[PDB]
Amino acid sequence: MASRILLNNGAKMPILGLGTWKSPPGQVTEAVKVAIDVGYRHIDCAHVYQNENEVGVAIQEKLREQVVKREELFIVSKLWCTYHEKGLVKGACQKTLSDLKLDYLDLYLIHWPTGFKPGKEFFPLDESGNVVPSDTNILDTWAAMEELVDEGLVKAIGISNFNHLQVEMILNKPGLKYKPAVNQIECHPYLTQEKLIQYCQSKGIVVTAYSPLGSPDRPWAKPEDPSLLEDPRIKAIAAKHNKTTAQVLIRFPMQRNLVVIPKSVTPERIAENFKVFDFELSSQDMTTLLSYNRNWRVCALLSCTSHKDYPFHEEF
Ligand SMILES: NC(=O)c1ccc[n+]([C@@H]2O[C@H](COP(=O)([O-])OP(=O)(O)OC[C@H]3O[C@@H](n4cnc5c(N)ncnc54)[C@H](OP(=O)(O)O)[C@@H]3O)[C@@H](O)[C@H]2O)c1
Ligand SMILES: O=C(O)COc1cc(Cl)ccc1C(=O)NCc1c(F)cc(Br)cc1F
Repeated sequence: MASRILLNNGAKMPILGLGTWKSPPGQVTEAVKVAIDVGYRHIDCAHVYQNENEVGVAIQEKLREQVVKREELFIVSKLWCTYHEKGLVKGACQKTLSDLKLDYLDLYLIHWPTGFKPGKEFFPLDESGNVVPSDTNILDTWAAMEELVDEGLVKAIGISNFNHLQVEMILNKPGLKYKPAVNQIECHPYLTQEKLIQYCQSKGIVVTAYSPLGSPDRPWAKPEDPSLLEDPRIKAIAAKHNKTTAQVLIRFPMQRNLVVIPKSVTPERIAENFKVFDFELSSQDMTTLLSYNRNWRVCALLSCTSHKDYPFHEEF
């Protein structure tokens, strides 16, 4: 299987990338350096992760060392919810560019479909704990994203955590100039996403799977939640293939024509997670993994559930 997938902007995107949410700032520079050394060419970032400066130090060092050329890297970031307004989008993108020490992003995503009140706080709340919306909508935010392409700041634009109706709304936007290249969504054997993936793929939108290992370090994990990495059914498939459970979990989305972005700051795991291009899951393995769906989400957030554009009320 090829290492990159063709996007609807004409560029190629590496199907494996390194995630950076929760990567501590004192560890992520080395993590990204190791990743690039062992073959990663795609890094998934976001302003809200609060570590783009440190990710950028690694990228810049590897460019300066001439380990890789800029054209060989595929750097992704995301516009946070408090920057959906017309007059804030460019500055938000530019702050990310400055922190990452780049002159362009390969892909810039609307992080969530919901706009929040601008200000210092990433999650502005009312006194009862509900997020405070902005009156921005996904269509006007999309137009602002299109401007970034036309200014040379980003090579591609896309969306993240958009449900099927929201994707449809973008595709049906009056005067749409650029289609979204990517929809980045949670996807793993407990949240298999057949409906939304099929829809996006049918429209030429590439899907990126986040939390492919079930995000065991998510800060809201409960001791009782289901655990992909410990599921004996998945362990059995891994054992049959002489691979680790994590390697199976990463290979799974790859064979569905998805991009996948496992996170690690552990050098041995960063390397392990990249060693997924030399084995194949059978069709039976794939269908078996799909059968584990239980509609379980890592990423959901009670404080945001009443926002008009919160994505997870719809079935898909
Ligand atoms: N667009 C969005 O809204 C959104 C939401 C969630 C995630 N994302 C992106 O997707 C990335 C991945 O998702 P995620 O961070 O939620 O979780 P994940 O990649 O599913 O899991 C990361 C966890 O798995 C551990 N791990 C990594 N490789 C392992 C291996 N080979 N064996 C055992 N454990 C391993 C990591 O530990 P160590 O790091 O300690 O090794 C970390 O605790 C994020 O970092 C972010 O870039 C985007
Ligand atoms: O959103 C992500 O990329 C990962 O999750 C988070 C990362 C940070 Cl730095 C802070 C918060 C979260 C989180 O709570 N994510 C879930 C979440 C939203 F952040 C925002 C909305 Br809208 C819905 C939702 F489920």
